[PDB]
Amino acid sequence: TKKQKMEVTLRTPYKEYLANFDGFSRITAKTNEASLVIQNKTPASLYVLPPGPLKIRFTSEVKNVSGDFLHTGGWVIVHADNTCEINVMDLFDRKEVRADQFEKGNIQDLDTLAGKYAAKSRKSTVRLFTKATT
Amino acid sequence: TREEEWLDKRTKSQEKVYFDQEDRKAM
Amino acid sequence: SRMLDPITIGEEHYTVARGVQKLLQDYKSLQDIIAILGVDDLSEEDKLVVARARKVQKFLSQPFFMSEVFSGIPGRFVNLKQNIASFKALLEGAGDEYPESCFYMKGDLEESLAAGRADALKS
Amino acid sequence: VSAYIPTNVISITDGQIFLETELFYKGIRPAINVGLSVSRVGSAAQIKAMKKIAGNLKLTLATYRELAAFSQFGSDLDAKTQQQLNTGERL
Amino acid sequence: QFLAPYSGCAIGEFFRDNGKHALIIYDDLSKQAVAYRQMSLLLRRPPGREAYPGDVFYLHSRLLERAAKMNDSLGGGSLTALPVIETQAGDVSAYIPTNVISITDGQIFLETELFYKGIRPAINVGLSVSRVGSAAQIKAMKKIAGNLKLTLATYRELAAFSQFGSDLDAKTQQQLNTGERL
Amino acid sequence: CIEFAFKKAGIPIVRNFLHSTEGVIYGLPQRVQRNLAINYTVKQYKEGKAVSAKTIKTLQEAFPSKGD
Amino acid sequence: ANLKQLKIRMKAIGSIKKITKAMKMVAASKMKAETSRLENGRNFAVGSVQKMLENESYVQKKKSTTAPKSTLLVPITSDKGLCGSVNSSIVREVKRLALNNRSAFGLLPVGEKGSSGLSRPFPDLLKSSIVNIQNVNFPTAAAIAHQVSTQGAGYDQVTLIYNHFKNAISYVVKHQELLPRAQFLNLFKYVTRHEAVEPELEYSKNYFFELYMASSVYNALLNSSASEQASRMNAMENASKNAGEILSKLTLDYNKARQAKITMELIEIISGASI
Repeated sequence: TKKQKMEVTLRTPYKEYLANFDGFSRITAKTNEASLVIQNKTPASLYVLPPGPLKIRFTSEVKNVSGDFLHTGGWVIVHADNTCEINVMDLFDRKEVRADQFEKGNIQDLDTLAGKYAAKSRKSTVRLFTKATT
Repeated sequence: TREEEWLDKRTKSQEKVYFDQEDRKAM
Repeated sequence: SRMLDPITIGEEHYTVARGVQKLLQDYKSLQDIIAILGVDDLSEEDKLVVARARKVQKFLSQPFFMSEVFSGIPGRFVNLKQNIASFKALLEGAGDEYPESCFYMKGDLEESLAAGRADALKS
Repeated sequence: VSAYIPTNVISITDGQIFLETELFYKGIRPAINVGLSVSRVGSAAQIKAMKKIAGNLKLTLATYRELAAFSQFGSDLDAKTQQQLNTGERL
Repeated sequence: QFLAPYSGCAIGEFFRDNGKHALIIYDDLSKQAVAYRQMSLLLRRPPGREAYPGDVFYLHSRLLERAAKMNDSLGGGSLTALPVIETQAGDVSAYIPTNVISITDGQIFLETELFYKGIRPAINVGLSVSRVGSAAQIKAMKKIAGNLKLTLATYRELAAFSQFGSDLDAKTQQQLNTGERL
Repeated sequence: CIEFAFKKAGIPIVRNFLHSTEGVIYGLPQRVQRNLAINYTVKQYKEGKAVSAKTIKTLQEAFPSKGD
Repeated sequence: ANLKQLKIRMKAIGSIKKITKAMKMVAASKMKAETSRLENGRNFAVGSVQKMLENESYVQKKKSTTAPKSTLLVPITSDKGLCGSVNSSIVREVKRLALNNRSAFGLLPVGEKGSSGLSRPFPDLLKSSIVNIQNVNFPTAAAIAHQVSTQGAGYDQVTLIYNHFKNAISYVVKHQELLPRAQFLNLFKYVTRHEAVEPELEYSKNYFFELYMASSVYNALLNSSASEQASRMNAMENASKNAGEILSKLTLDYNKARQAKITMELIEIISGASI
């Protein structure tokens, strides 16, 4: 029927960061086409986020989380009962980016129709991550 | 009722199988 | 028994005899590990030997007419033809599906099936 | 066999044939324990056609007795072990 | 072979009576009982357990009991005894071992397995015990000796899991490593 | 692109995230590195027919693709 | 009664109880990690696709509601032996559900014991299996979901059999039911309540299918892996218990035989001394 003001769930196969949270005020992420913003009363919709940045505002500071993360890829679903769930392969903070450590042996690729898109994504993240640090 | 023989055979059996494959790699 | 030989008795009786002896003998060689740990971790082919050995072991028991006061159940007289046929069907895997309890204190293999079949009907 | 009389006779005779009750009821008749049986004369008595085949026969049976335990272990079997296990079963 | 232990023991009493300290070591003490058993059986005396005479226990008692610590009045001398015994299958349940153990204060049990592993001297601290204990040790050893005994005691209990070092959780594999140093 | 990678090539989304991180696996902390690991075995099940070890996980090893 | 033989067999039981007692410690140590990993990865995106699909009203109106005639079974078992009775239970349940009707299940096993135990009863039915899993993680579970997806096109339904780790000492077999890709795509394309424009529906349908499959697979592995260490620890406890009882019983018989030995030898010495 209907749900409370809102609830967000950020989960990772190896750790759960927010089983259910309401203090947050807004969420912004980057999809394939463009950047979106999910907040209260956001209609129901599905999204698939590439390995980009995920920033979330907190009304009250939450411990062990900075609110600015870079995910490796995940699925997003906003249910009909005013509820959004974020599930990513893995999550980490920008402060642990450890930039300048890229291209350490995995530069080689195979010249195929699939390898072309494979490298395309890998290159996109490198260009993205460099900007994500800023 | 002989469990010592059971352990003894299990020892030689698994060791032989394990080292039998190692012999292939060594050759 | 010196009378146990293929030439004196029918060859069939000799085969059924060795089948039970080999079954229980193989099962006896595993009772040690079965005591330390259950038969769940035991191999499948070995579990079948253990499972079928229990059925034969329970079927060996039978009530005696003179011992009717001790146990309280009527004795049983098993003919030779029924004896060989009873164990022959059991070794083949006839009554393996039924519980080992239906073979306890039974005269003939067909009698145990009637009890085992009834135990499956009630449940 | 650790008794007094059997121990003495074993030390007096050349070879001894060990009979096992387990092997007997498992269908192995003659129930002969080749692992312990031994003869001083050895191949010196066998004929030429026998010594050649008798030598390899002992080695093959020796391996089979070892893999007997692994059969219980199961869960896998190498190609060669399957052959040696089967081959020994034929003997 | 039966008189040698008493003969040497008499030589030690000389130092004991004169206030001096002496040490007497009876090598192959078990053979003494065999020698006395030989004389007993050849004399057709009533044989007891393991063909030993009834007074086989008394044989060793009167011998070892002469090694003692005389008071300052007699001179303060002392006589330390160190009889040796050879166990066939490491079973102290035999006739002679039980006698010498019941008479002596403590026994230093040596294992053959430890010798093969390279623990030289192959002293089994588990069975080895001293009745005097810290009373004999010097003031410097008493302290460190107490803690040392406890560490080895806990290590032997955990030694059953030595092969499983990395599999077990922390705070236990470290204790195993420490015991290996001791 | 994530969409055409699956349209013009049989690249699943998971494989795309893997190839994406492939270039930055060393940049990410070791915590994430241990997570990005696929190593198992697949057998065609007769007594001893086949034994295949799946360890690459990026090429046509674990997530096959039409392009490969 | 030949004390030398009894003392040898007592030594064997002592080593078994020792190693059996040690494996129990490791069983508890590993169970701790699995429980820590399970609690952190559990309920990860589980039922999400199921919830929203249920929230999709227009989908339910047009949902093709039929009974799958042919399904695919993927049982989950441990590869290492001596882990407990959990493997026997899984292979037992699938055997019952399979022996009843044949040729209606693909039976792609998972785990050495699961596949090995079902090789002889069901030949020509199971063709491939997965074993020797180095570690449990979502990237790996996705690869497993892919293999099942390839083999699931032929069957109208897919289900996984595995142990549910409800308690450290209670593991109950639980089975999930998952529809194949073909049925999922046709059902998913009707999604209209939840907009999908950032990725187009043709792509979102296939991507969310993986999430729907991997989530169930990844969740099952954790439950089974945790039940393995839990069932293993209990097995070693029961095994070590039985090992100790038998070892103590033989000790009594060893002492009894020791007394008889002294009595036998002592009578011989007296018999010779009598004359």
